[PDB]
Amino acid sequence: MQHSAESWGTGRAIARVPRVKGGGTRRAGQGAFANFCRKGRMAHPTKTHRRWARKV
Amino acid sequence: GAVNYLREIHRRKQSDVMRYLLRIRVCEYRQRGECFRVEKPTFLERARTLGYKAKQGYVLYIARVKKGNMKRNYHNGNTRGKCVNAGINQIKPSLRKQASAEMIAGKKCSNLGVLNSYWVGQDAAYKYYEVIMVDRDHQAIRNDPKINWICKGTMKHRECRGLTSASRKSRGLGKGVKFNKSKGGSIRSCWRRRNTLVLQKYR
Amino acid sequence: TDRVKKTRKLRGHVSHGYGRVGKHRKHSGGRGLAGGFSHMKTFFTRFHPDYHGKRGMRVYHRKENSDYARPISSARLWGMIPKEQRYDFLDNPEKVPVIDVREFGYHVVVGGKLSLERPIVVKARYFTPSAKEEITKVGGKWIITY
Amino acid sequence: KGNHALPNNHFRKTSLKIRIHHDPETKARVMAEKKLRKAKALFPMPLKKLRPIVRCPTIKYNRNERLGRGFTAAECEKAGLDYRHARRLGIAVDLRRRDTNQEAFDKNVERIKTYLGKITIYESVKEARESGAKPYTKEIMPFVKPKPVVGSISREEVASY
Amino acid sequence: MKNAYKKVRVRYPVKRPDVKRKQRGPRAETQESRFLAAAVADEISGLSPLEKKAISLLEAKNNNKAQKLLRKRLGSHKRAVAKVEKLARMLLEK
RNA sequence: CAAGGAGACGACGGCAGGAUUGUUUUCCGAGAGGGGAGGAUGCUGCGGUCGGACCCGAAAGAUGGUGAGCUAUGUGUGU
RNA sequence: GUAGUGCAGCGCGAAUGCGGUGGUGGAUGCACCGAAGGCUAAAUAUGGCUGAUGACCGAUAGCGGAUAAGUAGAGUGAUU
RNA sequence: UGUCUGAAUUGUGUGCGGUGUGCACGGGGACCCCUUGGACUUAAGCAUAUCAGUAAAGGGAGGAGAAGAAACCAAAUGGGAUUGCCUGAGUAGCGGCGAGUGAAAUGGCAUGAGCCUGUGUGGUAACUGCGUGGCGGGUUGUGUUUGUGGCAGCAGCG
Repeated sequence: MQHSAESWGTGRAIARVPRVKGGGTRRAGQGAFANFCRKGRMAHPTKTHRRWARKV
Repeated sequence: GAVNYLREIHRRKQSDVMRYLLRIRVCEYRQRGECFRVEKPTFLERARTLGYKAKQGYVLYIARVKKGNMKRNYHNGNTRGKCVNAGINQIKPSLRKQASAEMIAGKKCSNLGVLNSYWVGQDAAYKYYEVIMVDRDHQAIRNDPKINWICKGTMKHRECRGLTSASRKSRGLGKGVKFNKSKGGSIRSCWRRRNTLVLQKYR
Repeated sequence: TDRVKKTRKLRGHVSHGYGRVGKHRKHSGGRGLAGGFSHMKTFFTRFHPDYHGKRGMRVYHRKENSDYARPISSARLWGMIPKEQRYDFLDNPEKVPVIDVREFGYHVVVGGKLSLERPIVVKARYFTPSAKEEITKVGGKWIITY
Repeated sequence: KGNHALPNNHFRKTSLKIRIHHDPETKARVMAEKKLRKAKALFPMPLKKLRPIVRCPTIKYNRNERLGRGFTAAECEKAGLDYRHARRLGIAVDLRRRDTNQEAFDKNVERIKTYLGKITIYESVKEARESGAKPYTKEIMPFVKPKPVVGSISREEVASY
Repeated sequence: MKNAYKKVRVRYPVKRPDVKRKQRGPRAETQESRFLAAAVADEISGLSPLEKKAISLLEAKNNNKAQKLLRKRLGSHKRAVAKVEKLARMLLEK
């Protein structure tokens, strides 16, 4: 999630996922943030406050 | 005692003698500038009850403050939000004007430390206050254990953090059930504890 | 064992149990309890008809430690004697127990029949009229204590 | 939808925070080493102070006793002592409390005399080391309350036991 | 407490002891130095304008008009009665 | 064509199945007044609510900063 | 905080066997306390650094970054 | 040891002296204290309300900070400084009495500790910053001895 990505909207003949800003590098214009994009985040990230122990 | 007689006189502000001395000395202050030095105390016995001594390393300054409501600067009153937040003209400041005067005198002498302050007069446009300050680098101060506490590191710029008597007055501290919103030490640390959820490992 | 999980059997079936025509959307109907006087009025009528409106006097700061008055029934009053001293009383049928409910956490005495035909002494705050009849009917007597 | 109790779960603030200590077994035993290290830095003196017996306030807790904060200046004086000198002997003094009961005043005077007979005075840490004095981390003479017992009379139940 | 419980109520007998309590207020062995300092202050200083205008209402006889002028300008009622008691005794002495 | 890719997790309540133990219960009423009647603590699953809340998607709103090397107008000095 | 729970501007402005408080505005009993000067360990919070651990990931995963990575490159610039 | 720079200063403000000699400024800012202060969002619309005195911005500190020794809580046979956790309790209450919002005392634990001053002699300031038996301050009021000794501990190196 370390980008300022934004979607381009419709009207350009490509799908609606948000995309990296800039120029001059192959990262520019690729998908970001989504769980199905290369280098994205997990749909439901794992958290530290799940229950690890149980009571007998 | 000698201090009993001076106390009874200074309490009767506005009685035929104090009304003469107030007009004569406030005419002096109006000819000096925004913040200036005085050599002896104006009200000698009120200054000694607030902590002043006749010793090297004690200093007195007088400062004025401008007397009214606080300012909000939007071009023609546009505040860029909802109508409950669009008031311009009758908003009152959060601190007292006696604490605003300490911030003026504490920047002018950045090498000293503020101790207390008190009222000394008034105008149509200004009020005047008398600030007591101490030299944290003099050996006369660093050597005696009645004022020595102010020379350590948590004691720098007490009047910027709300630790003098005038600025303490606005924090909302006290005893009993009429002061529930400051338990823990201040308003913000009461907020934080009550906006936290604590869980045990075994739950 | 114990029914593993619904998601494990839904893999492969489109729509995951929520229907094709009506779907699984965001908040269709409003958040929390919205609509309570308009389109959810049938909900409150059928299940929670006493929820809205005011009803009563409103005491600021009720004081609960000073109003504690926990009751107990005359019908027990004998199983309240601790386990050690109980057999001492049932074997010698010529001694009378003196029981003070206040030392076990009770304040008021109400209730029914005394469970045995022997006298006793009972101290408390406030016996009710029916408790007074059933303690006197066996030959015991009641006392008001602190 | 459905017949359920109306829910009141408060998670509408993004500023909320969660807090969990994930290893309370190592945290307890790190605090017991701190507690045994103070005890042998105060070595001869036992790290806890003698406290009085008091009574819980309202009508709900009326019949229960408890350890309190400190003794009063009159309780210390009648036990043969000055409150400036009781504080050098490991006794806690509270000058806010007031004296209004004569039975409770007497239990607390005898609690002091019992404690004054179980302490030994020396002149140096060397002597106490050589006499077998050890460090103490517990509390001095804890209060425990007794069980409820049932009285017993015999057929004299008109003189109102 | 419920009203039925307050009727049959029984308290514990306590046996109160005997020991002196605190002082609570201006001490009785310093009136001489407090009375002297206040008698020097009224000779030195004059009178406030509010006390001038209130002894002229007591001057005629108007103990009521003076009573409402002092209650409006001192924000209390217990205080305005204690002040028209001092300003009446300073006339008898005067 | 290959690989990655979406009802998992927390809090509070209910019910079902299961484990251990069982000498369990502060009631009615706005009040004033009146007055005896098997659960508790864990474990797994499902339905409900608030949490980013099954995954991806607006036109907008606010706080704090950058630009007159393109272009527009005024003014100093040249061609 | 319900008829100030607390704070501030402007104006008025106290007392000395006296002053303050008791979840509804005011009165009066009884109860309980002494403001408007100063300092004070311990038990509590937490980026990063260093030690010790783990039913964690195994090169499209894991930090953006297992390599001369905030580098090569892009933008007048803030930035990316 | 550290070229030339950078707060970057041969400066600006200010204390003590009377021309000597000090101090402040910038960096960082997770956590802490003070100031200022939104809108998205929820109410299936929306204006009080909510999000929230939260984000962003600014000023000032430390290994923690802030708080703190009753002008308290209460209504018993009374408790007794501050700070943290469980219960009390999603309760008393606030609220287009709508959506929502929301304490505390008592009881049980952890840790426990209390002090300094503005009215100090008059048979003589009994006081101290600088200096080696003196100068400066001070009666509009100063009042400040002492640890290569002991006791307990913590880390590192070979």
